[PDB]
Amino acid sequence: VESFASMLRHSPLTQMGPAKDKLVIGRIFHIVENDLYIDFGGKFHCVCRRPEVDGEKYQKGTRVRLRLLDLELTSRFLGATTDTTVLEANAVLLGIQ
Amino acid sequence: AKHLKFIARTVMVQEGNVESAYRTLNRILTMDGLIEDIKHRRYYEKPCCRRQRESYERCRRIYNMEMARKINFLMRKNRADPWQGC
Amino acid sequence: DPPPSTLLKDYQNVPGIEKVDDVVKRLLSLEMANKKEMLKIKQEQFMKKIVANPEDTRSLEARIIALSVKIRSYEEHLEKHRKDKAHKRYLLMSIDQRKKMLKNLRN
Amino acid sequence: NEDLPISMENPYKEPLKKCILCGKHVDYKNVQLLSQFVSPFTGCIYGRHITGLCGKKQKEITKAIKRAQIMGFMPVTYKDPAYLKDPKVCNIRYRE
Amino acid sequence: REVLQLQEEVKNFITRENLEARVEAALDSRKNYNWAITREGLVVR
Amino acid sequence: PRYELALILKAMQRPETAATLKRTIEALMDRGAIVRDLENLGERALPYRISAHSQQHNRGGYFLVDFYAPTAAVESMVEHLSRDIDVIRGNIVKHPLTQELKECEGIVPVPLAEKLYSTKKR
Amino acid sequence: YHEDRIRAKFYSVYGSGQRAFDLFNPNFKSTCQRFVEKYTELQKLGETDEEKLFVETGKALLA
Amino acid sequence: KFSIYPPIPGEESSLRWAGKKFEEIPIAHIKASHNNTQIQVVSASNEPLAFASCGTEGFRNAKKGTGIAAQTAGIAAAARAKQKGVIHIRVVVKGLGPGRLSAMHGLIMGGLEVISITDNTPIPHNGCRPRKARKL
Amino acid sequence: ATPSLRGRLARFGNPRKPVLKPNKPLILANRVGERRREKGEATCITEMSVMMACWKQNEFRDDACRKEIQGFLDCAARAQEARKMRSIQETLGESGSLLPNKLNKLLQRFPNKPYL
Amino acid sequence: RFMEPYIFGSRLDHDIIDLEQTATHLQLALNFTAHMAYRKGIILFISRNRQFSYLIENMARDCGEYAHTRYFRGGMLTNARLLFGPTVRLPDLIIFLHT
RNA sequence: CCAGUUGACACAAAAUAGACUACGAAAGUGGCUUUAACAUAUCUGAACACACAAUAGCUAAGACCCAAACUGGGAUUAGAUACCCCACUAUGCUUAGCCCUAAACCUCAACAGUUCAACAAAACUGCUCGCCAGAACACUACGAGCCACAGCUUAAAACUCAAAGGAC
Ligand SMILES: [Mg+2]
Ligand SMILES: [Mg+2]
Ligand SMILES: [Mg+2]
Ligand SMILES: [Mg+2]
Ligand SMILES: [Mg+2]
Ligand SMILES: [Mg+2]
Ligand SMILES: [Mg+2]
Ligand SMILES: [Mg+2]
Ligand SMILES: [Mg+2]
Ligand SMILES: [Zn+2]
Repeated sequence: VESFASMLRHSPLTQMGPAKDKLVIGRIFHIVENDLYIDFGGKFHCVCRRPEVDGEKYQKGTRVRLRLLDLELTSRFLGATTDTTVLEANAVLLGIQ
Repeated sequence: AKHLKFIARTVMVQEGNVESAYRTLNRILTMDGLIEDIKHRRYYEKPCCRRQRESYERCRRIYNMEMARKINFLMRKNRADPWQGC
Repeated sequence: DPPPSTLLKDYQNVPGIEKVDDVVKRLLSLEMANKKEMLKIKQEQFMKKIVANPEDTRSLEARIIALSVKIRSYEEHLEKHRKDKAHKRYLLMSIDQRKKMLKNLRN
Repeated sequence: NEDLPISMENPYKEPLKKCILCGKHVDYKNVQLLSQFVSPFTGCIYGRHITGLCGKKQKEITKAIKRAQIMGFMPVTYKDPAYLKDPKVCNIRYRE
Repeated sequence: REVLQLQEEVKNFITRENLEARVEAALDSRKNYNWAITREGLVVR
Repeated sequence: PRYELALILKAMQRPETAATLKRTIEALMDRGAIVRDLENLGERALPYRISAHSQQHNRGGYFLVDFYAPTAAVESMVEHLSRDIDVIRGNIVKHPLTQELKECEGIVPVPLAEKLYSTKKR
Repeated sequence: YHEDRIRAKFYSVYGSGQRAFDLFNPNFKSTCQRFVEKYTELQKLGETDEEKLFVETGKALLA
Repeated sequence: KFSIYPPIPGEESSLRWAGKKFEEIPIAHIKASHNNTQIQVVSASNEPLAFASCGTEGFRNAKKGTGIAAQTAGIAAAARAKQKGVIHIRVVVKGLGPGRLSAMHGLIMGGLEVISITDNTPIPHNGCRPRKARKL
Repeated sequence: ATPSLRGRLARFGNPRKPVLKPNKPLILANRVGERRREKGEATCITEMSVMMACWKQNEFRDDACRKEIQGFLDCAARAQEARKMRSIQETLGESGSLLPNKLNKLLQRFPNKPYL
Repeated sequence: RFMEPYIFGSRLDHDIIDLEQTATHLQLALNFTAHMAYRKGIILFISRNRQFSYLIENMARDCGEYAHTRYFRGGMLTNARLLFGPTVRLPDLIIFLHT
């Protein structure tokens, strides 16, 4: 049990601040049937499919750069007084290394 | 019988493509509501009924916009299962 | 019955229109405004003639003078274009408020 | 003290979200400029959200447009072919 | 300052140096702001 | 508020229009109307005429007479304008160039509906 | 946090976050994170002007 | 490419489409409705020549408003116009009904080339008030 | 996006005039519009009409309307095929987009949480 | 509503919970679960989100507890006398892994 | 005078923007120039008075191509002052002698505030006047007020009963 203030201050999710146009690198947390849900900390992980340019290096423990765009994805529809979450992020993929 | 009618709602046709100009005119009538204008001015509708119909049209437009937004927002999941464990 | 042609109440401390031609002063005198100018004239005159602390429009006596000026303005407005019932009801409510304020004062 | 969450002055503030009239008052004495916001066939104006303006903004804009149409500062029935193309000010809903 | 600005602008209205000539120019000459605009603040005809 | 006149007439000779404009300016200066600028929108003319009632205006000019009236003279000015002959659609205007639209900065986000029906099922 | 203004200035004056961030292991470090840490170390104790040190660090990292 | 606005002969014609100005291209006034049509093909010199109906074929009931009678009348008018020379025309439409697109297709198939649909439908811009509701 | 409806509400708050008067329960759902077809179509009859016209202009048999007779045959065939293709694609199983039930399930994946 | 006391703050539509409260809750819950397993306390796991059902089931296998990461049919705990035996000790502790 | 390109006579009617936000105690409104435009900002305090008219109507009339109350002639018609086709008379725009009733509903009063019989416009208390605690008779006979003389504010008492009403 160390200092609670410093630990709450210096943290990855808090150090990255408001994720917006930030190239983040990470690995895949779980192989998908035919997708490519690559993780990278933050609050959620991106969602996409395997790219045509080099789509084999993606392994459980790799390092591929992302873009991080909208880590919330929510919108009050019609009468839903609350929000409708999707647990996604959706970001433009760059490549490998 | 008042002004030059060759310029009022006179869409040009290119290469005899009357279908394109006709489709543009129909889209104009629909969006702007000129067909609706004719249908509503041809005969009378109670001002109470008119306001109720306007409110119903606003409600229908809101419903259609929300449906389109929900479709465009949830079409992102058109992929596959994430885990497939339970 | 305040005077018709006078000087501006707000533009009183401006010597840049006193020693000038006619149109320059007219642009900043009683000509381009409306009945509000006559209302301000009446307010200033009655405040200088009655209360010892003019230019206020907030205190008790100032509020009463403002209400009286508003009633006079509504009367003068109804003097012309009598085909307006909304303004008639406005004047009726103004007279009711005048009665209420006078009663509260006397009591 | 400093390592605790303290509400600051709320950074990441975008400037005045201006729509199109950032600082250029459109003139109501022209053909091309006044017809840009009007259809060159029936004299119709585009929606409020289509132009991206606010409430009072687009309200006064369309009021001035109708004033120009009526008083005689712009042709309402149509537009002269002299002023051909029009910049993409209001997202045209037809033809495209 | 506003009164001084108005006094200075009064000379820019219809001074005696441009009375009949001004009417002649208005009846013959041109002086319009015929300029189109786009989504942004750009000048174009 | 301020005023603004846009005298729309035809291209009828020239000395007659000049004399009429001179007379109008002299009358406005002698009465109590301050004239701002006497600009002009060229020889522009709408491609379509007017549904007149009681004339036929094809080609005409746009002689502006940016003037400012006090209060008890708008009717007299309208009468003096109607006293003319060739007029498309005489209609005084209120100077909108100086002060733009009302006080409004930019766009604001539209609020969402918060609880419009009872929480049950329906 | 106090680093909000620092990040805002860093991303407004210069480009957005272009460095690859891991964010898996705790208190990870890279280049932009190292710059933020250096800024926090140089803050406060400035008073005069922090833009000077900001531009100095930016030019040292870029050239 | 190709301006959408029609250059009227006054303000302003500048090209010669197949050696024919805008005024040289006559009009094709048609009364499009659910009942019948009154075609009118003008000449190059601004003179009417053609005029076909629907009941003349043999029908007299609501069958005249169908597309068959409209197309036949359009073909007859196109033939009457070509008898003296017209070729180009300006399609017109007045009202709504099955004879709207059918008349245009008939005019197109009658050998006449269309270049500008100068349709002038009856759109009373805030004029005649509405009448009592009736089953249309 | 949506029209103004803050003050214009028939509630105890703002005593303004209500604008939106929804006769139906304005509550989102997870079901696409109703499926429908066949009511007052009577389409694809121009070929048959021109064939009948050509036959009436001549006599009864096919002598100068071979083009019209083959057009009528092709029109009947294509009309049957088009009715079938409509009832299939335009109603239920499509080929290019998603199906009605598929879209309904996709919307149901994330319904709503109105009870907070 | 009852989650506001725990939710300390937020980071742009992202709630943050105090670490001390979560640590104390974890300590208490783990102590209770351990002292319950000290008497064969049948612990029951639940996780229908499919996020980590595999790992939860593997951990339950490695230990002596059980999991209910599948559909809840006609009463699995309130009506466990028909679908199962009559004398069956029901779970005395349920650790909702993903409620 | 049917389809109009070169034009034509109404106290009409607000084509998309009207998807906009307002005042008025509430009626009430949207294509334009001008006169005058938003009362007190502590609340309430007359259904024995000053005024509005929602829409309509009696009397004196002006008056808009454009609408119907009186309408004729014909699908259907067994029996149709409506339905399916033409327009028209009191009236829609204007000044006066007038009942001011409504679904003048947003059936939810103004201020101080705080956090579910069922249908649901969420719950909890103070302040001011109004309401009733048998229906049909009883938006009525009769009485009081109105220049209404078919009505308006109030508007009761007899024989019948287990009531009656609303929701689920
Ligand atoms: Mg309903
Ligand atoms: Mg009270
Ligand atoms: Mg009282
Ligand atoms: Mg009334
Ligand atoms: Mg009538
Ligand atoms: Mg009549
Ligand atoms: Mg009117
Ligand atoms: Mg009453
Ligand atoms: Mg009512
Ligand atoms: Zn703007």
